[PDB]
Amino acid sequence: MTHDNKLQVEAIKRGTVIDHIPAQIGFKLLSLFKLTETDQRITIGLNLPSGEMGRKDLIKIENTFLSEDQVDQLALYAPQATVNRIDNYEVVGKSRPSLPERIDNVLVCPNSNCISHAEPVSSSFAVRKRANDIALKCKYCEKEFSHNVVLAN
Amino acid sequence: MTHDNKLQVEAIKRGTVIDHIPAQIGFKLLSLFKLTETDQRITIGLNLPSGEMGRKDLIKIENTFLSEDQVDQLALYAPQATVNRIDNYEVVGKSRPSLPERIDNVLVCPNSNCISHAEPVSSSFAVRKRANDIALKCKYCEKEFSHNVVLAN
Amino acid sequence: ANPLYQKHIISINDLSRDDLNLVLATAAKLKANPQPELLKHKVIASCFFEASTRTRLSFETSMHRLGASVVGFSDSANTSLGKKGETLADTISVISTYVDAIVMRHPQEGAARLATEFSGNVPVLNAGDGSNQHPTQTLLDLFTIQETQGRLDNLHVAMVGDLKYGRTVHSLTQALAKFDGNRFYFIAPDALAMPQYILDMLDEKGIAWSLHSSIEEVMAEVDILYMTRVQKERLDPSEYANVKAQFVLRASDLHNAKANMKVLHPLPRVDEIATDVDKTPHAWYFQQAGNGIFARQALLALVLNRDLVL
Amino acid sequence: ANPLYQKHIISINDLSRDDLNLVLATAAKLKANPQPELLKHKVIASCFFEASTRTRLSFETSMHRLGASVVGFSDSANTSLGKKGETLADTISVISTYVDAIVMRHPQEGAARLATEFSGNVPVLNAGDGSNQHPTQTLLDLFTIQETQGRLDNLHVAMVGDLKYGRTVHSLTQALAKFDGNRFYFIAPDALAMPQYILDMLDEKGIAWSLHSSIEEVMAEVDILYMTRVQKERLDPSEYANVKAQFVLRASDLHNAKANMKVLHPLPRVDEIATDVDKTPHAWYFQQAGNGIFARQALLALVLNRDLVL
Amino acid sequence: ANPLYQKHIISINDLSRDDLNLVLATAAKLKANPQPELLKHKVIASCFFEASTRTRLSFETSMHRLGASVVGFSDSANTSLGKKGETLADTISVISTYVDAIVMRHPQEGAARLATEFSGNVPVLNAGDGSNQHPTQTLLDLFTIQETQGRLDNLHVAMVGDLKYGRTVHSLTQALAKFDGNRFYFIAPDALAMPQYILDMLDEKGIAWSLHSSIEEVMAEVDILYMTRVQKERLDPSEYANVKAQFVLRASDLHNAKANMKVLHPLPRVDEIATDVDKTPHAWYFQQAGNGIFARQALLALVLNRDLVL
Amino acid sequence: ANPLYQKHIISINDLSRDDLNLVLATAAKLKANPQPELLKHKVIASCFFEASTRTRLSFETSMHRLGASVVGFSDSANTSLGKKGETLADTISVISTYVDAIVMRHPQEGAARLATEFSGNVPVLNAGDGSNQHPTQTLLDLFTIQETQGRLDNLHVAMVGDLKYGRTVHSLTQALAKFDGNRFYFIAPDALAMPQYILDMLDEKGIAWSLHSSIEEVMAEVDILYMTRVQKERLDPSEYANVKAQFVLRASDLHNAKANMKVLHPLPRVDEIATDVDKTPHAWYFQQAGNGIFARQALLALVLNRDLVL
Ligand SMILES: Nc1ccn([C@@H]2O[C@H](COP(=O)(O)OP(=O)(O)OP(=O)(O)O)[C@@H](O)[C@H]2O)c(=O)n1
Ligand SMILES: Nc1ccn([C@@H]2O[C@H](COP(=O)(O)OP(=O)(O)OP(=O)(O)O)[C@@H](O)[C@H]2O)c(=O)n1
Ligand SMILES: [Zn+2]
Ligand SMILES: [Zn+2]
Repeated sequence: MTHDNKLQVEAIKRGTVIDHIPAQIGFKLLSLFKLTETDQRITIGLNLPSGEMGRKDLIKIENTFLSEDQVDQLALYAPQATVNRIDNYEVVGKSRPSLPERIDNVLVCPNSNCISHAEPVSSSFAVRKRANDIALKCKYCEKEFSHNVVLAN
Repeated sequence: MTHDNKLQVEAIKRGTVIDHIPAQIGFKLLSLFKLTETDQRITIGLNLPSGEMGRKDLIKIENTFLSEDQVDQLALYAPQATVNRIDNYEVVGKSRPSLPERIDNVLVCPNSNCISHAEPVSSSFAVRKRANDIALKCKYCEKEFSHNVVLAN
Repeated sequence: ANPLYQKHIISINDLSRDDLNLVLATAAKLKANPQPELLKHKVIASCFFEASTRTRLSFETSMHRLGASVVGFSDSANTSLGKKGETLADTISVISTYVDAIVMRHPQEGAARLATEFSGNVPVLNAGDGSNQHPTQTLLDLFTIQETQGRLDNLHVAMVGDLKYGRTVHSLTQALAKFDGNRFYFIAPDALAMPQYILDMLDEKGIAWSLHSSIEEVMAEVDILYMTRVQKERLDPSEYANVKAQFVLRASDLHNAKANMKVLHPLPRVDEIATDVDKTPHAWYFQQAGNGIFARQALLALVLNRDLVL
Repeated sequence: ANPLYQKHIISINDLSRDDLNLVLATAAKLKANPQPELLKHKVIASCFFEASTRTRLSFETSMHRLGASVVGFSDSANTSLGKKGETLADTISVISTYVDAIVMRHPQEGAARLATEFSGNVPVLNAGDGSNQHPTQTLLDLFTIQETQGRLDNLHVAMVGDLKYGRTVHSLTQALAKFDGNRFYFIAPDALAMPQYILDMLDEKGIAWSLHSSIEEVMAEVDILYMTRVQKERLDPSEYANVKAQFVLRASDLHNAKANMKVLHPLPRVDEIATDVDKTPHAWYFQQAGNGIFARQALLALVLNRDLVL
Repeated sequence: ANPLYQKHIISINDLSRDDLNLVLATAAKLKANPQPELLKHKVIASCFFEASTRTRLSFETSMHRLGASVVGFSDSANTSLGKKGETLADTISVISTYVDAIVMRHPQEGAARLATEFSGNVPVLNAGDGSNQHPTQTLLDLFTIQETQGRLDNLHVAMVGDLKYGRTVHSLTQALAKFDGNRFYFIAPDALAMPQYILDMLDEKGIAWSLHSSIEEVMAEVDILYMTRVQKERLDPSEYANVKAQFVLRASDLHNAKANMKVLHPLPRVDEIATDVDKTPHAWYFQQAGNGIFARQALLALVLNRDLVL
Repeated sequence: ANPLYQKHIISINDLSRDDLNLVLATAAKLKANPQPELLKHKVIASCFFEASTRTRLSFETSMHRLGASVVGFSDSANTSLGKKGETLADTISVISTYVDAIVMRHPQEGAARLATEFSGNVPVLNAGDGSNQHPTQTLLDLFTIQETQGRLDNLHVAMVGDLKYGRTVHSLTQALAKFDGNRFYFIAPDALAMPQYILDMLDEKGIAWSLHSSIEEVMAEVDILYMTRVQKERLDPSEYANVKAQFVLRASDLHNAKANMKVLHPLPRVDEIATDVDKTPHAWYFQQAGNGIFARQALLALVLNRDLVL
């Protein structure tokens, strides 16, 4: 009950709870994946105590079942985040992010001569874990970069 | 520690609560005023079922007291809001935004020949003429525009 | 022989309603059954003394879809004529000595008409003379109104943008006034207003027009919404951006547009029509550009052919 | 319908071995019996937003040897598109409204691929996009290896020159790795070395390569010697001249070349292959350029034709 | 020290009536009793990122008649700084370690104000920034109005030409509205009239103004006639040539003018003022450019000298 | 006379450690006690055949703070001399009859040394010659290193950026290798590393150097961090954007730096040094450009004055 954790818990009835968002990625995830562009209840907690995994963030989105592909997207940012669907007051599926086939939209080509910068195009990168890193190849310029070069920019 | 619930979430030990944020301005405010770069616990309720607006947004920032001038930068986006200041589970302060004389950093001069676009200076606009509808003058190019025009882009 | 046989298409003010309909009925047939060898062995000159790629590539492609050969230049990148001091009268008296029609764009107004005094009877088709005329852009716009609306009369046409300097809005207003019962709505910033001589002509013909300052005052009633680009050179940086830059169509403004309403724009559109408008069924600016092929094919066919069997 | 029917030829990494052989077998037939009216009535756009004369004149000549009409521009000499602020998406949505295929060169990488999202189903053939791809130069090089060597596998291919920035050596290495048992010898100055991603791909496919610093270490074994130009901009004046400028072939170095050995060079060659090499039977750079005609003719034929009877 | 001692001179808005009077009082003493070794050992930088020969030369001759040294440049399509990637802030930050004062003219508005935040305690003086401010022009106009009329209050001032975009006429009206009783007549083509902001300001202070249509309409009451040049580009050639029987000044029009009426023009005067006006008593544009020397000497002397007894 | 009295200042190679110390000793006296009429009546020519605004302005402000006169030019795509057919030797031969000293920057290497053979006994000072020498930059760097660190020996100096082609970093290493005990850390992209000649020299003297991969690797031991700009053109955009998590400097990276560690940059600094470094105590690039004045005053004073007591 109290060894504080919860306090009068925002237990939602139906929704997705993204938990273990590893501190500071919490806000990225909202902006990047445009999760507040809805009319349903969100409750966000940032820099929560989670003594057991340091500090973390947590988004709870009501009556929304963000999934499969949508979940895999977050792999680049919050690689250990557990999504939990809820249909009637408890966990009815807890899903981990797997690195996807492609990352669309969100991401920018490092290549300043890549045509994707001046044009009405959605970025797209082919994802490939060259065990050590993840290389990302641009759809357009077909140049390949360390996921760290892309995620800085 | 007091019985939260989420429809109107409860009590932080000391900090600021910006309540009666229009709706869809809450995340705009988190983005713009970089309220997120704290290690403090932030709790945010989005699209919530209450005070008359109907739905409204709410941000609770424990252990930070922002005020006087900070509360006033909130006036162009959330003028209806109240900024509660809390010490020891009690609202020792209840403030509202009022139009400031200067709005720094947050706006973008709509005049494309303005020098402010390219350079390591912050935007700054002199503000004037309360609620019949606000004109903002660039510090640099000295062109006066309509707030809805700068606020569009 | 058809009325346009061997005529110079210099100005819209020279073409009658009947002339306009004959071109538009021919465009509709060539769109329906091609005639790819009709102008076989004809050689046509495409002289663009001022560069205009969009227009040149349409004119030449439609010359190529009827079997004609093309010779010519795009200049405004110093390709040698005008050097020494060759008058345009002399350039055109030498080029008409070996081509069967001249298509021509030039920076000064009146240049195509003068070409006409020196070409013998090689037809001159005007593809733009300064801020004066552009017949072939009005012919394709008209064709696109006709083909999507089924008529050229009883239309509610809104013209939005820089109405003062857009040479195409001026001409399409003169052409539509050849027809009956059309109603005009002009939506322009104050500095880019539709000139008096247009307005005065509309009044003298008993045609209805009105000025509005928001597209949503008129959306509901409108059939053709013809948007123009404001050139920011015509205003200052701050003017352009200040209040005046709301001659911009977004998809949301089309909420209550009639099911038949079409958005037309001669192009380049830079930002007055937002990208999300393209997915709407009302976006017809690119299909309008495709129609420049049949209106330009029809004019070449009618001008170089005595009798056209269709 | 053949596999390439109505495909976009954007990158070599998209064409399979089978795709590569189908093009090369068609090139061999068109070289053997012409088909000068196969693309009759087709109109093709040759948009070279970046000028490249060599490539443009081959592409258009091979369009002309199959009976197609050509419209288009060579720019990099301000011919009007890009003015006002016309995005490439919009230029290509208007040009695909009247041509049957777009051939296109552009300075930025990725531009042909984007054209593909806006062309409807008018095929886009890439003739160069920045430092990314050039499929039609690799198709003609391959055709010239095949035709002189009789095979595309079991080859000993040496690549000499600037291997770091030559976009054609990178692509021909990717294409030849589609085939079996080829061996690569790379001879480059240290600053112009063949990138890791190429080398890593070769390793992962089990293909043999080695670095040498003199052509005469390898002359004896070599079948195709593919030379590139060092751009002195890529080095400084003194670097270029210092030791590093010995990636230059003279006739004397060919002393012991196999009788079948061929010297290939995309061109311009300025001085890396000396003039006296031209009289040797091994000089094949110009015959290679002649073969660009049949490889480009074959791609246009396969892309615009359902069924090709040969 | 004096009120302006090492203060930045960026906008006329920023200088009170008393500061304007101090400048004009000093300029009259420097005109009377020269002090050629007053800024001896100071180095001023003349950074004209935008070229203006007459403004640059008036300024450097001011610097030199007070004995200062000059380093600087004018960048018409040339000369390194700013470049691209080189910020204005870093140019200033570097040049304000070399010099004692910076006079600069730049094409984007507010460039002089941005400079102020990087020059340390080196003063910067604005010689023009886009369409915003040009304070040293206004100072010399007022010196010319004070020296000819004897006062700066209770004047009947006529302003003519492009009132919409003459930067000098926007400034002169602010400035003259800090003194009392002035009456303003604004004669413009309505495509080119006073912004409503100058006008809205003028009414909050209670100043009298009227808009007229031709100078002939106010000739008789007027003390200063300030002509501005009409910008050919912001007008169509055909409206430019159409405006009434024009708004240009000829000596015939002056036959009515008050004996102390003066024609001022910031220059150049292509055709709005004919050659015959040049020889009337009322012509004062060239004496107005000579007073530029005395106005800018005064500003430099006050900025760089603490106390100045003359 | 002093050792440098009317001696040519062409290469740092040509100046001993003692001469470098004499210059830096003088510059500290001229910085302390100005002598503004020291070169009174001398005329220096500022012949910038290659434009460099910051170098030209630092030099002319040096000439003027010592009272000299300046005649000269900057030839970016303009101004007659050299022309074609007009030799550099004949330009010098003619200008060395007019002036007392020649400061010149030219694009081909050795131009300053060729000048020396034609200037008679007029001294010439090199302000840059192609990729060879720029001695007055090195003199101001060493003055900035001596004034901040207190000595020029036993320093841990880190050099970063394009070490292959920064002319300033080749010079600074020669120069610093005339003093004792200096340790060098060279952090470059391996496409852009120190030439083996700088390195071979350094080992013949016994100087210690190491090559590192990121500044984070040496931050803690370092006294001078000398950043150089990375030349976009000599790199592919895609390798330029790929290098690690970069080699740019941010204040976060400085959290480890020694209290007396200083960041120097010859400037411009497009993006290798962020804006936040500008406000740390370690930022010293703008003070480094102000010391340019004192270094070049010292060289001019010593060259043109026989004996100088200050
Ligand atoms: N009625 C419910 C039930 C669960 N949850 C949320 O869903 C998440 C699911 O975690 P759970 O399986 O209930 O136990 P945990 O150990 O927290 O799961 P994990 O292994 O991810 O830590 C919790 O954060 C909880 O807040 C909720 O909001 N409402
Ligand atoms: N320790 C506390 C006490 C109050 N609150 C917040 O403070 C806000 C408003 O304060 P309060 O004056 O106590 O309630 P109201 O009277 O409704 O304030 P108002 O009328 O201005 O909305 C509430 O949203 C509540 O969440 C809080 O989070 N923590
Ligand atoms: Zn890319
Ligand atoms: Zn501004």
